[PDB]
Amino acid sequence: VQMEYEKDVKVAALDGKKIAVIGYGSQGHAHAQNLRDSGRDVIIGVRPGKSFDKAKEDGFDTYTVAEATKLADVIMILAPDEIQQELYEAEIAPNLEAGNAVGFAHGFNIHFEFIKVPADVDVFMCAPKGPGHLVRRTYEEGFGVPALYAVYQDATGNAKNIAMDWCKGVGAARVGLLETTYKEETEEDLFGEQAVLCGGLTALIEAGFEVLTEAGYAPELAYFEVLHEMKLIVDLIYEGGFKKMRQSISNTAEYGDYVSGPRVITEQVKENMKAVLADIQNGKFANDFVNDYKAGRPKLTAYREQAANLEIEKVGAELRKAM
Amino acid sequence: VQMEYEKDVKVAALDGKKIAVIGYGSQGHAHAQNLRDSGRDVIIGVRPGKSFDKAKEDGFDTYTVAEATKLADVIMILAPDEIQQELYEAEIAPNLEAGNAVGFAHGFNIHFEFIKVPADVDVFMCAPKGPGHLVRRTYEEGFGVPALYAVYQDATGNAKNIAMDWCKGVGAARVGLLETTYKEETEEDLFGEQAVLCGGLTALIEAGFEVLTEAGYAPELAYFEVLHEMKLIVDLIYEGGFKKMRQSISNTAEYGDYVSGPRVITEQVKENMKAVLADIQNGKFANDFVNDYKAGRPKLTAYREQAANLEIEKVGAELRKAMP
Ligand SMILES: NC(=O)c1ccc[n+]([C@@H]2O[C@H](COP(=O)([O-])OP(=O)(O)OC[C@H]3O[C@@H](n4cnc5c(N)ncnc54)[C@H](OP(=O)(O)O)[C@@H]3O)[C@@H](O)[C@H]2O)c1
Ligand SMILES: [Mg+2]
Ligand SMILES: [Mg+2]
Repeated sequence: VQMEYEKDVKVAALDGKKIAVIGYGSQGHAHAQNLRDSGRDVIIGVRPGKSFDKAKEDGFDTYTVAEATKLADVIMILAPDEIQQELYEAEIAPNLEAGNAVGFAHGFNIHFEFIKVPADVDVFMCAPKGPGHLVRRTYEEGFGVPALYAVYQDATGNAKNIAMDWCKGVGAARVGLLETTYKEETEEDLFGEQAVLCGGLTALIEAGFEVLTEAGYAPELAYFEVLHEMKLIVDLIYEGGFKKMRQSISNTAEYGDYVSGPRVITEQVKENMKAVLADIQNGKFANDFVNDYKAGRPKLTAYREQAANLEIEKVGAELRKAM
Repeated sequence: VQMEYEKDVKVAALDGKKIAVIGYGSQGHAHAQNLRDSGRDVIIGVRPGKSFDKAKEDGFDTYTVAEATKLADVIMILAPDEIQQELYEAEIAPNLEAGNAVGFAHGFNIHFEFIKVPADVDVFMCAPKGPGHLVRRTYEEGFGVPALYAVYQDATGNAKNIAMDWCKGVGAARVGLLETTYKEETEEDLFGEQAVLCGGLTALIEAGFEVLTEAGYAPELAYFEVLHEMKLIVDLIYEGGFKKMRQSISNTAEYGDYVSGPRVITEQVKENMKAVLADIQNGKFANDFVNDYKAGRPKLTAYREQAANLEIEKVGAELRKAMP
């Protein structure tokens, strides 16, 4: 795959389209605001009222989801993944017309087929590689967040151009687009956040914190050693890969990196990651997530309360206040 | 342990002291410049070369290491771990006097006793938690970088005040100080970078990249999902802990974090980390590093050439090129 930019957006397919953004949270506010600034005709569809109000104070024509959908040619669904199916069936599906296009910023519901959009309606995706605040902030600074785009079903023959023009309208084409599929986006995105970015990383940090504090080292000092000082390291990797990071740290640190990294992340850990990937591919994780929501979020409830009680989180809150 | 600030620096112990900074790399430069703008009296000692004349052109009275040490009451050694011992024995040790204070910004050589300073000389530490350019820049902007301080041996009774006043001089007390010991600073610093920050992290990213690419997913896309996107995640944790990060990500991502993190980092991984800590505490890692260095860095050489061949590094350099 080769990276694409504004010059690669052959057709301004959002030209003459009424656009409805559904929802107004992390991604919702960012997409709507960026597209508006880009000159697109954008309305908001959302439930009352604390996303509804902010959207109307931000100057948007704000309707119910059903009304916004009925008015629109292009409908981008930016409600939480767990509620998209019920919301789609009740409020969106009845108000679609042939030739419409439905968009997502993550392929979960379409790929796992919790949602099935009619055959005469396009389904596309623009998936920015950052939360909404960054998607918005970078845009405002004349910049952007790179994005993936994909098409799940192309009824009109215009679906790919709609996806790429959406990317352009939100600023992503300023810095780089990569084409993918709904399957690849969904599976790689779930895997990355689970095994490495969020799950893997927080568990790694917490394990390191436990080993130090259980060994008798001060938690305040341990906080810096496994969390606070991570930002400088990851900024280096972001800028110049492992190469730049390892050039920048001391030879003692670099040698420790090479020797101890493989002691910690072993072949068995890689097999653990393969099991995580398997449950993404086979629909188990997806069903577990949706089933937790349907049951009243009991697992998410226990996890959130557990995470609130972590010593590293208590200590870190105190230290970040003291700085 | 409670964080300390400028109000907790009880004695201006560097008052009237002749301060020599050994080394004029980013670290040496930062400490020296900061102390000068804070109103202290600093000279630089370093071998002849680029740094020597940059120091001379920076306005510092610049000498060799031997002569800077001779003139100074307080000698801060800011050179790489691997050259400190040779440099100390040859140039510094024969020029120390009773009542002097020797400083370090990391405890490796003093803790593992590759260097033994005479018992009528103080040994202290100020260890800012950032690289030289950041220590300088933050100070120039009017704040600083937080720091640990410690004392290994106190002959004069002034060693702790010297350490804390040094911290104050380089701007660290503006933002926060934590007292530690040479042993704990050294062991925690080695452990953190080995098990979590550098070793664990790069190995985690690489394993994830391998799992995706071996399963047939595109490497360019995998680069974003295990490496590029980590920066904003860690930025969030830096600013607001796991809590802020998990608020920003989708509920889908957050649930995946809670469920899958423990499947990847298991009890056995924690035991692996305990083994890493053990080799730090028992001197085995320290000896292995020094022995590799004395032997011409053969392990370091093989490791570096292997790292240069990683697919994620080749794909990544190309993508970062494509994203100015
Ligand atoms: N969050 C990220 O960083 C991120 C990154 C990449 C991709 N994505 C994807 O983008 C999509 C949305 O993510 P998100 O973080 O923006 O979710 P979010 O933070 O939970 O935002 C949900 C928004 O939709 C509103 N809402 C709740 N129920 C609604 C309903 N029936 N009808 C209309 N609006 C409703 C919410 O208003 P209330 O507050 O009043 O409930 C809120 O404003 C997901 O598919 C996600 O995978 C997210
Ligand atoms: Mg992800
Ligand atoms: Mg995601």
